[PDB]
Amino acid sequence: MFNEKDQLAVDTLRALSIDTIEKANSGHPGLPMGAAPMAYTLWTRHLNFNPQSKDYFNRDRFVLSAGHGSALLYSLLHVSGSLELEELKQFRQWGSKTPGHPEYRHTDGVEVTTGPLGQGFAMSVGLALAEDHLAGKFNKEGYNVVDHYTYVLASDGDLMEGISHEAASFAGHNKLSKLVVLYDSNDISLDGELNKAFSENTKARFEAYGWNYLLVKDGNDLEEIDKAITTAKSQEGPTIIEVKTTIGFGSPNKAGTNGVHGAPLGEVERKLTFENYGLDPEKRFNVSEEVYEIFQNTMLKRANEDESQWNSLLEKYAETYPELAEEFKLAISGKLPKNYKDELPRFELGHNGASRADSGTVIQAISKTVPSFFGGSADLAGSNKSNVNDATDYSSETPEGKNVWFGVREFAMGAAVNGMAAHGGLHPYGATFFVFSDYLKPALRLSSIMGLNATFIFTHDSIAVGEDGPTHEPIEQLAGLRAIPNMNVIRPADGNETRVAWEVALESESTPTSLVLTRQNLPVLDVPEDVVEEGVRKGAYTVYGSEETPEFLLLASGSEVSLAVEAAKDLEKQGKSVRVVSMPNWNAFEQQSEEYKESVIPSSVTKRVAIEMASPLGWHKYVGTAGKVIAIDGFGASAPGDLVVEKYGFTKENILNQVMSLE
Amino acid sequence: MFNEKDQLAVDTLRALSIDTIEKANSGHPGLPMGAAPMAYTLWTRHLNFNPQSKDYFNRDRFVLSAGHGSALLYSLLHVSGSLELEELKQFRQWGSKTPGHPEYRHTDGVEVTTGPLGQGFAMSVGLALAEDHLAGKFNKEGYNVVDHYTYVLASDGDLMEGISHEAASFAGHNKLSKLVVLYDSNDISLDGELNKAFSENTKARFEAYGWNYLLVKDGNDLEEIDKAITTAKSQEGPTIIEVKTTIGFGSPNKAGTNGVHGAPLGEVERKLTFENYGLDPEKRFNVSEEVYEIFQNTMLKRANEDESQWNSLLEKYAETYPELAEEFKLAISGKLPKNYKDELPRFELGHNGASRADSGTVIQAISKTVPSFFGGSADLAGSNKSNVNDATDYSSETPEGKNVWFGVREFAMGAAVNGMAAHGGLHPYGATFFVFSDYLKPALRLSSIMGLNATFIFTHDSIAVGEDGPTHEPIEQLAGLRAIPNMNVIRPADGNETRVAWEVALESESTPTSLVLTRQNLPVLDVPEDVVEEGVRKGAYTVYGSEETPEFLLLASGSEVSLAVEAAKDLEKQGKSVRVVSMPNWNAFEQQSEEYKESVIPSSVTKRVAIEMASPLGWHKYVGTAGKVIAIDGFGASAPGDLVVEKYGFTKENILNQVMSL
Ligand SMILES: Cc1ncc(C[n+]2csc(CCOP(=O)(O)OP(=O)(O)O)c2C)c(N)n1
Ligand SMILES: Cc1ncc(C[n+]2csc(CCOP(=O)(O)OP(=O)(O)O)c2C)c(N)n1
Ligand SMILES: [Mg+2]
Ligand SMILES: [Mg+2]
Repeated sequence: MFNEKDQLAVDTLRALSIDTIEKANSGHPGLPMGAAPMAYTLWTRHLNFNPQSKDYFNRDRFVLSAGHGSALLYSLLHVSGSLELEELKQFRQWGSKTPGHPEYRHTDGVEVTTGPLGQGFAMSVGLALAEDHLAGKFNKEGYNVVDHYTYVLASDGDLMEGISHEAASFAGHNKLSKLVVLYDSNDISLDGELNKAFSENTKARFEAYGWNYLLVKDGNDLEEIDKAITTAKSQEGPTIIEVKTTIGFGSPNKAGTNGVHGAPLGEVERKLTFENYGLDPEKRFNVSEEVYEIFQNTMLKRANEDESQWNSLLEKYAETYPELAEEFKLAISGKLPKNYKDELPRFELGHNGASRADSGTVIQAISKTVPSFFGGSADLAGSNKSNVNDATDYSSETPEGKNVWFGVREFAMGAAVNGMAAHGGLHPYGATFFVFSDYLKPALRLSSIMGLNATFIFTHDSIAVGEDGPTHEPIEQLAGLRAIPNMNVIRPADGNETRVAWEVALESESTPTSLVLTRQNLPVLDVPEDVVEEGVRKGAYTVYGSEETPEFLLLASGSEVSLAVEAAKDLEKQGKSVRVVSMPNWNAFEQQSEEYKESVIPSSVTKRVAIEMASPLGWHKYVGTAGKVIAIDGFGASAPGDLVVEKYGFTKENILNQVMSLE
Repeated sequence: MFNEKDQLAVDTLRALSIDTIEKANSGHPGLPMGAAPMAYTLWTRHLNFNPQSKDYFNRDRFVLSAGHGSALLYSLLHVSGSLELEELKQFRQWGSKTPGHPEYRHTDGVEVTTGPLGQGFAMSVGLALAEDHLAGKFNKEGYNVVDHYTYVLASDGDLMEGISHEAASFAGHNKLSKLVVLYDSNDISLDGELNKAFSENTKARFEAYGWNYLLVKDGNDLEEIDKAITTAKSQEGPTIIEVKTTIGFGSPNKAGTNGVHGAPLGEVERKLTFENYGLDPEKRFNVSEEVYEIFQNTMLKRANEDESQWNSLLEKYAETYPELAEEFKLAISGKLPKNYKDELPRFELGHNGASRADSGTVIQAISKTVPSFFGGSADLAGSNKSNVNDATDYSSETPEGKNVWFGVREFAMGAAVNGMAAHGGLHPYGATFFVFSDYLKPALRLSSIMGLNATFIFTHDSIAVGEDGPTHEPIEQLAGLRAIPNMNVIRPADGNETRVAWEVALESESTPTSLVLTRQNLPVLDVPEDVVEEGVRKGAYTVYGSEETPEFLLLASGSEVSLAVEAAKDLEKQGKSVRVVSMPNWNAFEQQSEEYKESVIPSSVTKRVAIEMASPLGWHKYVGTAGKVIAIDGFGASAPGDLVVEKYGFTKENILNQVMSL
């Protein structure tokens, strides 16, 4: 079913990609040269996607995990009627809609921001996860309201990365059938031939994960690829197709070598490659009207008709199942139920609750009030208290279940939460220990680059963890996460603060949120509720004292705020003026006005002291030149948590000694 | 042959672990109880290890990747004579040599610190890699001076982690035949049963990696395990042995559950369990002298004879290959050849070079002069310029090769560098892009906790990468690394700074070093070489000016130092006093005398300003309440690198405008 016109379209894509890279004198020709046939077959024969109707909720989700092949994607998006030839001509240039690695929200049709290898694949696992769960919740007899595939195009670097192993295990265990991977196997990487570091059977590996495997012997044979995709679509497990291609196909002097991977060909080699393709070298950025026409008559019309039929089905779904239809529209919009906050827990004085336990209570409330809430833990739900006890577990037999068992796969869990957030219809969260945030720190960065409403529960935040030792006690993680732009790192001081931090995490549509929680019982603070909501939303607020300019201004976060307050009292009892300020979220505080910033932390107070059970880094911004920081400068210790905390300076008397000794 | 005395030994190990966890009211009984037979078989019958002579270089290296089974290890170390019973009676207590997870250098005979899952397994891969490379370099005919095995005890969680996939791929591709993994397959995890998140075929997976597979069906059958280990030692690839064990075996009511995984048994269940073991529930911390005798007659005698033969073989080695034996001993001592730095590159005024290129020049000198240098890149050696051009690539056929090809395996690479540092005899190094330093951050943390002389080459450090875009352009990595205790993060300003940075990196016997290098060309500065060598070592030094208190103190790291210098000059000819300061390593500067710190960054100068193409976080410590931080509080952009740098404010004119606005 493939003609010479189809080959003309394929080689047009290749020529376009390399003219783009040639103009920029920057880019990666190899993968776009080698993958153009399978990408063409996918887009024109299967993919239900219109890059113009970029938000069709039942659209197939295609992800290019190999971000360095961005040109190909852009070329595709141009011949499908969403991206101009001028943006291609402005490749890797300032302000362009065609950045070097594909970016979400910047280019229409780019579903997730890719580049860092393996992450696109795991985010695609997350997208398919969201698909299965939403279908399990909403679909009825003859009302397949959620039914679409998840396609990903990956390279050798993707499968050399362990996050691929983690995500593929999770996908095969839960039988995510609508996930299809197209693996460009070119036996070449950046530094040379793949047989220098890689030698393994993708077949046996992925069949051991529970996957289906298909081998395409010639990546240029469009028919073999088409059959592989169709079979993969009719199968019960996740499926990977190892399309065997030659990197830099068409180039005589640079094919099958590392040189074509990430360096421009040059006009000489581009000329010879064009000769091999049967295209005019002298004409640049040329696309035949037949090429545009083919995409118009195949993918675009098919996607339009799928969207139209889905809209009709939904109009009937609203009549037969009205409540579900309203809830589904609210889910797609990402809006939260009105007055959901009104059912969130109120903690009263005399309560001594760990931030993880109070988070668990709030989560019990959120699963009831917000039907889009979805997530789980990395085999630490007993320790993270991230389970909904009134809900079932997600599985192949129970796709509607609202608790996910990610397993000891934290990086993949983060990328999966990111893919779920990119999919839409869900409010996703993932849980682990704060000290193991380091495992998924790349995912977090992508979440902050894309601006995903993903929430990351991190418990066990300090040396108060205790007996589990320095490997399990965080010191430097808060500062690293605070350094990530657009990252809400909220460390609540008590249960009420935890509730408001959850509210921030749910309503933050453009900002990912890490919740840094504790395992030790924290004291509930006598700050009225009004002030807590406002102050957690503004990052830092006064919890004790009325004098804007005092002798002593004590800054604290999380487990320390109560301690700070205690110290304040003693200072007051010896004729010293003092104010105690909680700083749950530094990001929110730096978003506020200079007036509020100087009302909470006047730079006029020279004796400013901060107290945190973490690294000092970043605190001298808020204490000044003549202020002091009481923190942890080394690693932790294996001993009961109270003892470790006391030995590391965080006792009221040592704070008093430090504060009174200062100037 | 296995007597009932061997069974008494195994059950004494179990009882001792249970009692330690009971007294601490903290810890994990499950892995001790279930894997005591296999640990006993390996330690008493195969392991050439004396915990008392913990530094015997040809010892068999054992790693417990399942740190939560700490008690078991401690019990072994107590029956082997290295650890006192009174230490086990202080499990997870302040100042004890028995912390909750195994800690290297804090307890005798713990080869690496574990607890974080998968990292012990990958560090074991790195240990075996060091073994093979040292054997390829030093072993001669009849002089097998490096010939020992690397064993690792691992759990289900170690294999769900992707670092395991990476490291096992590396080990199967490179035929690390002397690596044996014992996999505790209890089909149970912390949150519950393994069938709720995990369903793989370990045999198919690891045989796809290029590994050998063995299945021990009865985890309590010591002879099955003995035969498994003998066969694993005889095979030509890395071997995993799946040992099917019941988690918390011997407990009537808690066995086969996730509850016995991380909670003390309780005294009631303890009594019932001791009855199943045939032990007296009244006696606590009771080891029969038969068990001590078994471990004395087996592992200790054999390990000491092994070491005696090794010492004699080294004495003969020194006669037959003197120079090579002296180099072997210097490598074991962890020392550097004297006057090595004399052969290191010198860059002069008018040199414009990227930190990766001058790095590579230095590296090409180091490998020639420092014979213990070893490392490679994660498929970026062409970019990082970490390749030793005069040398061969490491492989199964050429284990003497000094260039390692890790592939796209950053976390496994950092863990392998750490294992090499632990092994001894190597000066291991790693290389990738700074932005992907996050892929190996957990390994960096353990490098810092353990105090390993590891060196991590991080190139492409700023928004000057350019067209690759925001996901490949570092912003916040510098700050997250600088917060890691015991981590030397060095950002050289020119190539001379890069040479001194490499010297510090190699001479840092107890602190790991991360080198942050630039893709774009940096100009060489007019500071004299002595000032560079002193200042990079002291972490901060003045590169421009003479007045201790000027009107303006410019602070910078790397690419912007020169920028600051130029700005200073213009500032000067608008009638101001300026001093420009380079801060390549904060860890070194904080380590100095306050007198020096005030001489370089005085608190008396109100108008202090920092210029660094990274996050602001951490810089207000040095610019004070009234200073300014010119940095980046957002992500990067895909465009020609110079254009990104200029659009992000890092031109001389924007610095002058903001500085005179202050
Ligand atoms: C985690 C990560 N490490 C490193 C890189 C840099 N990088 C981009 S492409 C590449 C080569 C990997 O080869 P492959 O993906 O097989 O490329 P192909 O030949 O198909 O173009 C590398 C190291 C990256 N993007 N992400
Ligand atoms: C990276 C990381 N994530 C989580 C933990 C904590 N944790 C969760 S499950 C688990 C046990 C994994 O081994 P498993 O096979 O479940 O152990 P067993 O049943 O033999 O005790 C650990 C240590 C950890 N130590 N490191
Ligand atoms: Mg490849
Ligand atoms: Mg287990």
